[PDB]
Amino acid sequence: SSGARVEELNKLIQEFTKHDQREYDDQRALEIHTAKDFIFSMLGMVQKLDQKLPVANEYLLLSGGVREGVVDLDLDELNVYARGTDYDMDFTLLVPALKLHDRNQPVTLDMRHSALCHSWLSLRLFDEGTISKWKDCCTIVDHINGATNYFFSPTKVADWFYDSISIVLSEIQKKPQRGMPKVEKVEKNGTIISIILGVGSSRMLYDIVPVVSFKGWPAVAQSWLMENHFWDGKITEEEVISGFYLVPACSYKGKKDNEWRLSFARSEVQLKKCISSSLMQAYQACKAIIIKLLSRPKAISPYHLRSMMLWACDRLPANYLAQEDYAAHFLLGLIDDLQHCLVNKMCPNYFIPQCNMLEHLSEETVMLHARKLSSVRSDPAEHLRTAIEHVKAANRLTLELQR
Repeated sequence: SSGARVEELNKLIQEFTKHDQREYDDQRALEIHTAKDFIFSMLGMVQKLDQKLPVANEYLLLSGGVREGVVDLDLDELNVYARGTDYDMDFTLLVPALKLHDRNQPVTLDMRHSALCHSWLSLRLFDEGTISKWKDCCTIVDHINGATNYFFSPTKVADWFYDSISIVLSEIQKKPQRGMPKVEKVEKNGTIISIILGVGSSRMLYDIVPVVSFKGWPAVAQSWLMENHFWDGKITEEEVISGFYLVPACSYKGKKDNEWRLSFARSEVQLKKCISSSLMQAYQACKAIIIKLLSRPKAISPYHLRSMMLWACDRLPANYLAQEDYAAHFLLGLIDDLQHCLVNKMCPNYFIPQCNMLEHLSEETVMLHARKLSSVRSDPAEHLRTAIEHVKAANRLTLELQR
């Protein structure tokens, strides 16, 4: 009976959730806060070194690392960090290097050489102090006629952001080490700076990302404001559409030195309050299954799976999403969606639906993942049973170091 197959997945999804959820005691909670406090003070000292970072800055801390697909970043060409082996808890931190207003969108966002969901950032119309403050981090474009333009470069900013962190941390290393978190690793992986801190028994991974902060909602995502979504009535619209980000990632066509990617990372944090726990549990189970065998050569990012999980919140009324016994049906629905998107090489962005997030995949690689997915679809409980063992093994690796 197919009802017996549903109960088996419901049991495995519930068992997977038991070992996947992070529960910290009072000791681990202080170890995490001490590491976060050191990161925040480090960024404060980075602002004191070069007066480039804003004096009044607002960071965005997320519970997962970049390689876990928490933000729309290009996960390819990123070295792999294993939980329990290299870190015990992972985090990503968006550090705004610039703060702009809603009125500054049509005059600073240059999207004439960029695909959808991407843009250049023109600093031409800023005051002379800001232009001179970021002149070394911009792509200067001189013209025979017309004003010289300054495009905020994601590459130059990342190198400066990494050098500033390296300088601040190197000075702290000279002074005696008492009460300071032992820095396990400092690496510049593309436009991402990864720091592993050792505070007590646990190790913390922080993927710090240099970001451009914007106030208001993107003009290219205007249509997303014109339909009633699932969060309508459960959370206030002001908390969702109050701002967006520019993440240092380019499209497969754009210029790596000039192009940013629009990120709705803080809109999704507010939307997580409305997503049902059952659909969320199936998402975490589906993520632990596919990202293993669907990562090479061109990985399908967990953010691609997060978008489909978000798409499933609107196309689907709250009734079927509410009942907890339908967790197996949610996991299979995400697998069927991950099949349809691969077959047509089409995965629309949840906030900018006309943006295809799979246009960078070749026809060969997307067919290979579709054949690998058919083996997962035919036996979803077995791939989930293996994913539970990978989480239990990582939970004992972290515990062995804490013990």
